[PDB]
Amino acid sequence: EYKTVIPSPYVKCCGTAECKDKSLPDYSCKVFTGVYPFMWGGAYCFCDTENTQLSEAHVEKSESCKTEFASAYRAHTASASAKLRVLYQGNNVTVSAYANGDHAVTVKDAKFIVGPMSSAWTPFDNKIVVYKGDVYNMDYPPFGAGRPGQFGDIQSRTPESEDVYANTQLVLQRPSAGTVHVPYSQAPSGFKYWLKERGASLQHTAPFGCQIATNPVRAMNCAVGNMPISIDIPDAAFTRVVDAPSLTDMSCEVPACTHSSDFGGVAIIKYAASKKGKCAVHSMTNAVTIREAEIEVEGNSQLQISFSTALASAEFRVQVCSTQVHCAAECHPPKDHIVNYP
Amino acid sequence: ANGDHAVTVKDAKFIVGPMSSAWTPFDNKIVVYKGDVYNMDYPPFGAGR
Amino acid sequence: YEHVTVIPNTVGVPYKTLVNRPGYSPMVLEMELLSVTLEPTLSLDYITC
Amino acid sequence: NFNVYKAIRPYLAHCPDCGEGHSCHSPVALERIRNEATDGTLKIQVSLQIGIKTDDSHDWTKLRYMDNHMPADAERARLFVRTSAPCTITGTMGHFILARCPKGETLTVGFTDGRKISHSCTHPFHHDPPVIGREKFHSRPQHGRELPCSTYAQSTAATAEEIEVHMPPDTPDRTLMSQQSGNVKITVNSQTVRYKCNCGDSNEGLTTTDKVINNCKVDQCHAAVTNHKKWQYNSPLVPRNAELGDRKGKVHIPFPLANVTCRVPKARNPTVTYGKNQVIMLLYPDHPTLLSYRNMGEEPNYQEEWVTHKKEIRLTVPTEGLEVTWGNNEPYKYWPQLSTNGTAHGHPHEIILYYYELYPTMTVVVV
Amino acid sequence: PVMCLLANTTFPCSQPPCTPCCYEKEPEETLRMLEDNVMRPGYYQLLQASLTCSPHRQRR
Ligand SMILES: *[C@@H]1O[C@H](CO)[C@@H](O)[C@H](O)[C@H]1NC(C)=O
Repeated sequence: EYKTVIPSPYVKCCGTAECKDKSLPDYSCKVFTGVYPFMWGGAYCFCDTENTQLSEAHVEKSESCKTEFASAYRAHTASASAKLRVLYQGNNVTVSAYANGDHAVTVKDAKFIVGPMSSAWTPFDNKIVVYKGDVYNMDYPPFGAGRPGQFGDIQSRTPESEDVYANTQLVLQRPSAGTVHVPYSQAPSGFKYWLKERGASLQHTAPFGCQIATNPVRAMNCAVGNMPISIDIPDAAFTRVVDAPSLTDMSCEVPACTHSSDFGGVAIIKYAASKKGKCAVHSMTNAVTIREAEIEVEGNSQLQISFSTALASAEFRVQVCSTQVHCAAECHPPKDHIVNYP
Repeated sequence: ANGDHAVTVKDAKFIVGPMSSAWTPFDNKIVVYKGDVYNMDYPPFGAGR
Repeated sequence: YEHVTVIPNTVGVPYKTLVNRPGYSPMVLEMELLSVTLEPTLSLDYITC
Repeated sequence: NFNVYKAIRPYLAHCPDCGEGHSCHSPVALERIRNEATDGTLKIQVSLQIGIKTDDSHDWTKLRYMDNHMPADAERARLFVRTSAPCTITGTMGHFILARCPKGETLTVGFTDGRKISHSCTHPFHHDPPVIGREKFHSRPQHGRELPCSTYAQSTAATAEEIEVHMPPDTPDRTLMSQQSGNVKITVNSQTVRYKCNCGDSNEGLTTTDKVINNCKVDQCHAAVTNHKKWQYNSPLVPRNAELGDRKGKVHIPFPLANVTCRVPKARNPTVTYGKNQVIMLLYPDHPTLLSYRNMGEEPNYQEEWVTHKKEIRLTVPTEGLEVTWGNNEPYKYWPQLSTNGTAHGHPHEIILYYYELYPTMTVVVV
Repeated sequence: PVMCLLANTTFPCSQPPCTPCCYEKEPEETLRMLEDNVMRPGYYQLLQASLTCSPHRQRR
C-alpha cells in the first residue's frame, strides 16, 4: 500500500514564491492565486488580496509494507517430491523422496529408487502473484510498465527496493472558500479493489485435484501419470517353497460377487496345503483385487477370502504360492451409490 | 533489456529492448565454483555415484 | 521523434541516428552500448564440498 | 520514558467540515484513517494527544486540545466515536485511536470541553469496513474455529515513522488590539505578537508589550502571536510557517501491525444424497456464505456463488467424482459408483442396459 | 557513538552540546535539532535524552 504525503503548504501572503522542482514519486506542485488564509481571529494574514499559496503533494510507501504486501513472482520449472509407506512384511516404514527417477534412498535393506514422473505438466505459469495465504496465475503488468488503479498501481522490486513506480495524477484544486487546506483529485488504487475480488484462489482452480500449499508454495496431490519404483530386496525375505505347503486341489467358490468399487465379492478356496506355512496369494490379472496378501495356511480345508473387481463376471487365475487356482465369479450390479474414496 | 523498464532522463524517454536473439550459454544442471560455472550433469541427490 | 530503431548488439559502436522531425531542424544523435548483462535463474540445487 | 509532549509544535486547527454542512474552529478533528488490519480494527489520527498531557501523566481526565492559543483539557470518558453506529473504542494513545465498528456513510468523534459542553467533529467519511474469510455473525462468538489474519499490534515501540510537526504559521488573535482614541494598544499579555499594520510609525514587526500603534484602528492593525512556548499539533493540511522551508516533523508513531488468528465462525454441514450419476445437496444456511465446486480432471470447471437459504442444489457428477468446498470446512470429496442395476441375462438380450450402467449409452452406437 | 552534526561539531548523538533537556533550556535550538539531526537514528536516543523523560527535571 502507498501513502499520499503532503507538506504543510506555503501561505505566501502579499506575493508569490515559486516552488522547487524536486523529484519525488508523483511530485506535484501548484501555487494557487488570490488565496484567503483563515484562522481563529478571522483571516490569518492582515494582507488579504495578494495572498498566494504554494501547495505540494507526493506519494511514497506506507507503513503496512513491512509484513502486508503482495508479490508478482516469475514462476519456473517444478521440482517433484513424493511420500511412500511400505508395509514391509507387517512393518510400516515411510520415506519421502524426489519422484523423478533420480532420488535413491536406502534404509532397512530397501533400495528405494523411484522412476520418472511420467507426466510433465505444471499447474503454474511464470506470471504468478502471491499474497500471504494464496497465489493467482494472472498476467500482472511488469515493473515500470504498471497501470494506475490495478495491479501495478504502485510497483517496487523488493520492499527494501525504494524504486516506487507510482501512478496517481493527484491534481490539486483551489480550496472551497478561504479554507486552509489542499484538495486533490481522483486516484483509485489496486489494493482498494482487487484484494476484494481476486476471488477463486488456485487452490480452487486446480485441475486433476491439485492442491496448493504456501511456505514455499507447491502443487501437492495431483497424482497424474504412472510412477515406477525399482526396489531391490535380498534373500533375507524369500523362503523356500519346501518351507511352504504345496497347496493342491484348489477350487474357488464365489457365493456373492457384485462388480463394485468396494469389496466386490467373497470367495472360498478349497485347498490342500501339505503342512503348516505362510505363503502368498496373487491374482494373475490386475482387475480383481484380493484384499488378503500373505496368508498362513494349515492343511486340507477351505480358506475364505474376499476380492474386489468391477468385472461383470470375474473369471481369472490366482497364483496361490506357486500353485495355480482358476476362479470364476458371476458378479452382480452394484447397489451402493456414492463412494468417498476412488 | 527486456522491453518492460521505461526510463526518462532530462525528459528524454526510452524503453529499451527486448533482446532479439534470446540465446543462452547456460545448461540447467550447472555447477558453480568461486569464480566459475560449468555445464556438467552433477549426479542427482540421493542417486550419486 | 518517437524514433524506434534497432541498433546492432555491439558494445562500443557509435550509432548515429537521424531525427528529421517534421518540418523541423535535423538532428543526428549518438548512442553507444556499454554493457550487456544477462543473469539467468538463481536456482541453487544442492552442494558438494 | 513516556514523553511525547515537547516534540509537538503549535500549528493550530480549524475543522473544515465539523458537521451540519459548515465548518468551525475545532482542534479535535479527524485527518487520517488506517483500515489495513485484515480483521477490521480501525486506526485513526487525531490532532490531540491522549493518554498523555502537558506534564505527561496517564490520566484520562485531561487532553491537550487547542482553543485559541490555549491548552485546554477534556475527559477521556467523553470519546464519542461513531460512523453510523457508535464505535467500540479500544486504543487511546497520543495520535492514535483504535476501534472496531460497522459500515457507515460518515464518521465523527465527540469530545467534552473545559466548559464541559460536548461537541463533535463530524466529517462525511465513507469508511467501509472490509470483509475477511467466508463467514458473518448474528450473536457474539465464544465458540468458534481458526482463521489466520492480521491486526494492529499494540506496541509503543514503532520508531522511524513520523507525522509532520512544525512551528506555527501564527496565532492571529483580533482580541489583543484595544483602541485608545484612534490608536491601538496591542495587549500582548505574556505572548510574542507579530503586528502587521497599514498605518504610520509601526507597520510590521514583533512586540512583547502592549504597544501603542497611533493613528491606527482594529481593521488597520494585526495581532499575530508567534507561538514558541506552548506547543500542540495538527495535520499538515493546514499551512506552514511561511518564512522559510519546513520545520521537520519528528515524532515516532506507535502501534504497528502483525499477524494473528481469529475465532472465526464455522460453517454448518449440509445434507446430501446420491442419485443416478448425480448428487442432491440440501443446505442448512446460516447467513449469506459463498460456495464453490469443481471436478478432478483436465480442467476443474470450478463454479462459485454465494448461497443464502435452505438450498437444495442438484449437481451431476462426472466419472472423476466431485469436489464441493462449502465454508472453510473440509473440502467435500465424492466419487461415482455405477448406480442401480441393468437387468438379468434371461430369454431377451437384456445386456444393453447392463451396458447402460457400464459405460452407459456410450460406445453403444458401435454395436 | 553515532555521530550527530549540528553543522559545526561532530558530536555523539548521546552527547549533544546540551546534555540533557534541550527544550527545557532552548525551544528553537531543539527545533533546529529537529530539522537537522533527524538524519541520525541515534538522535532518537537523544529524543530519549531530551524528549522522552530523561531531563534534569526528573529527580533521577
Ligand atoms: C500398516 O499399514 C497398513 C496399510 O499400509 C494399515 O492398514 C495398517 O493399519 C498399518 N499398521 C500399523 C501398525 O501401522
